[PDB]
Amino acid sequence: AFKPPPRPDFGTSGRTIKLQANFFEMDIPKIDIYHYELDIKPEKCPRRVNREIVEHMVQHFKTQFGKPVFDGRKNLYTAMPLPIDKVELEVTLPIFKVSIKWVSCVSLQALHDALSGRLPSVPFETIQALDVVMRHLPSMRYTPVGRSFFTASEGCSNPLGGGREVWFGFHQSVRPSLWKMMLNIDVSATAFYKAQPVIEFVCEVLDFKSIEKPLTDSQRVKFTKEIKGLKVEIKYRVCNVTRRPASHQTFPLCTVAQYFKDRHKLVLRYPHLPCLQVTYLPLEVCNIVAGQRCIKKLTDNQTSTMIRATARSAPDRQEEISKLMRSADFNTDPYVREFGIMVKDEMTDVTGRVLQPPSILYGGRNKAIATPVQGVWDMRNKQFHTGIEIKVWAIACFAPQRQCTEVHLKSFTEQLRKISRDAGMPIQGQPCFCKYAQGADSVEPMFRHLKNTYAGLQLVVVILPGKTPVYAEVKRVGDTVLGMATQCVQMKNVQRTTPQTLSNLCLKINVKLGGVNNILLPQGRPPVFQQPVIFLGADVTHPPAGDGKKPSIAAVVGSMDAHPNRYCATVRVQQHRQEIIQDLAAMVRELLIQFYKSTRFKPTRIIFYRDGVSEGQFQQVLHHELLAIREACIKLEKDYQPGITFIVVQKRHHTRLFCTDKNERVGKSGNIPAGTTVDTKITHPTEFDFYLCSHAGIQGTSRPSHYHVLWDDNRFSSDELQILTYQLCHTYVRCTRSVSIPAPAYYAHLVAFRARYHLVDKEGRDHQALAKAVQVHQDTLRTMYFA
RNA sequence: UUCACAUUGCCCAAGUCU
RNA sequence: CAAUGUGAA
Ligand SMILES: N[C@@H](Cc1c[nH]c2ccccc12)C(=O)O
Ligand SMILES: N[C@@H](Cc1c[nH]c2ccccc12)C(=O)O
Ligand SMILES: N[C@@H](Cc1c[nH]c2ccccc12)C(=O)O
Ligand SMILES: [Mg+2]
Ligand SMILES: [Mg+2]
Ligand SMILES: [Mg+2]
Repeated sequence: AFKPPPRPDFGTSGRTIKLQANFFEMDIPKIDIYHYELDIKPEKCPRRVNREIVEHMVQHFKTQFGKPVFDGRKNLYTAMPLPIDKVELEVTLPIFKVSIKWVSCVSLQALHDALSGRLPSVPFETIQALDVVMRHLPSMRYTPVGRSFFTASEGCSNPLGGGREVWFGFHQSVRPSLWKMMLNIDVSATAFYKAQPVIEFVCEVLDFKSIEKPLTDSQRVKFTKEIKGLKVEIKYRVCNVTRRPASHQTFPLCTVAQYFKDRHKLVLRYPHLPCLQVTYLPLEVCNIVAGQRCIKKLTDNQTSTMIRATARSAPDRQEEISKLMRSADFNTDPYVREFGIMVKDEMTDVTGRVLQPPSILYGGRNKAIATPVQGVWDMRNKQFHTGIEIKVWAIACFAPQRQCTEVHLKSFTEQLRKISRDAGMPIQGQPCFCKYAQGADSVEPMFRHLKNTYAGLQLVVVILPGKTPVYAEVKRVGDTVLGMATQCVQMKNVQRTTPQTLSNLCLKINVKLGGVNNILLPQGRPPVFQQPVIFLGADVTHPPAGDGKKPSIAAVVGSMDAHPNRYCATVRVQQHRQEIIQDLAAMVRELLIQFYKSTRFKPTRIIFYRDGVSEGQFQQVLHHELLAIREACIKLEKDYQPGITFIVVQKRHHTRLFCTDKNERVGKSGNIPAGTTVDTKITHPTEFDFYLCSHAGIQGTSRPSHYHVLWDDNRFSSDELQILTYQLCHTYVRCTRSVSIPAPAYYAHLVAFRARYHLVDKEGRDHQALAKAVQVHQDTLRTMYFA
């Protein structure tokens, strides 16, 4: 329950495809490098201040440092050793003591062996050392954000308004591979505050043209909410905006305007404006400090502008990474060549395989088979594998009568019954109930009435005028209070129906009512399906940036048949920003019990797809969650020990894959085709991992999902696990498309997001309250309410 | 709240000194 | 899932 298994073999399925990856080969010298520890007092100074201190120090004590790199905290590295036995030094800032002592030697050669087959595991300390080398210069030249670097783009202004603009940048990371050390580079963009005078900032915030008396309370509060917490220089952080203008704002030995008239001989041009409190500064003498990322949520218009800047087709992104690398010229970096490192300026060539899609089996009389082409099929001339007969249903229209008329509802109804009959999900008649209502208050009594009145009620269709709190209320009552199936539809999709939208709607409705839309062609499935097997999907979703006390939400779903198609869900609230699923053992236990009730089999194998865990968390997560899965098995039955396969799925990494031949580019966005698999060259030197781009990239540059096997009792071959994973991407019921992650992992997301809706404005006694809020009704417990 | 893909928001990372 | 885009039988 600890060390990840070795790669068993390499995959062989699928035709080959030439690819380019945004990985750049590194040539590392075979020398010892030297690690030193650095203590600085005081030790709360920002990482950038620490970097500053060291670099002025290094160029000070040259002849006592005969080009060291620094990680901004405690670690310093040199290519050739120092004369230095601990030493304590003295430096001066634009009054620091720096402790510099030798701790160890880092051999890059040892890393060379780990990249070879000689060493089983890559020595992390070597990788970190290389990362610090590659990060030293851009950490002082640019503005660091995570593993990325941002700067104002020379020659261009990309304003967002409101005092904000777009900074362009890039992600940078160092990683081992089957081939060589690789520099992973991707381009990015993010919102920064303009380094403008506060006066101009005021005008952009308050939508002023020039500069238009003292400020309205509404003007003062808006400007206060925009600048509070930001840094300004004439270096201060703004904590408040005064209520009084500089004319009258007073401080004990006496106004602000008079102090500046007297001491600095400065007569304020706009004394009618309030002061920033940081002790008060007039707006006129203050600039917004450059390089402050905008943490706050962007406006709708700012988002739109941002999208129209970070939106690039695959070839466009490919070209921009390449142009960045050729302009970056990593090989002229003084610290890089100091350590004898050479970075290749061209993308690494990789050979991928394009896996064949499974056939999708439908039902009805014809029992049609659909063949995915480039990640997409459709349901024309096809019926559900198991279609639901809808006898008793109701409509609740919360949209206004004037806009969503009885004629609209009638026309929507007839169109839906037509599409649903074609799909093999016959809606046998008119609804038994159809009424208008308004506001969240009407939801609960209306649904109780429906439940008490109409025996065998199967569904409530709910018409919503658009974004409204009524939706959350409908799901609260439907999912957790009364246990009733609901399907919501936006008014505009009732007013104007299309075959495609109605058809997609029927996919969800059939599923919600217990139907089977389609199944993988049974004979086309990998050998693992010969024995009872349960597929688990797990995810944790964390609160937005800046949030302080909202819980994280853990969701786990499990397959309930052999197709696999039907899933049951479990969900939990847990500690703020904790990734480890705390109550997993209980969740899996529930799923195993439900599996046995549905199939009358005990799983001989458990396949666990775990979404969103980064490399630095692998061992911690695996340790708790693998043991949790075992615990669930143990407490169920004596010596019940099914084989566990633990797979981490990452969609949000920085690996991009491009077609080498423009002949292979698919569609407008020019992405790699669905099914493209990579398990050589750029993947892990010893462990079992692969990229699988399972979906059609219709938009921008596709994110190829990465799969990392942390544990495998079942000893999968590369081929079977890759094919299995790909096939599970075709089992997602909400669309006739191969999706970007396997359906169980995707369902886990939907469950987590539904719980978040159950918690809107509700997030010991605290925990029990929130836990109760996400607990679904007994009747809902065994349904796909999350669809 | 028809749906997928894409950008960001999510663990690690990053960030915090008159 | 929220904001914003591009798309679909
Ligand atoms: N029903 C199958 C058993 C089976 C195979 N694979 C499964 C996966 C899940 C559940 C059951 C199964 C049989 O007896 O032939
Ligand atoms: N404990 C289950 C039955 C069961 C025993 N061993 C199992 C292994 C897997 C799934 C279910 C089981 C019950 O209460 O009915
Ligand atoms: N099969 C493993 C142990 C194991 C796998 N799955 C389990 C589930 C529960 C308990 C133990 C296990 C072994 O060789 O020992
Ligand atoms: Mg997650
Ligand atoms: Mg942390
Ligand atoms: Mg959206």
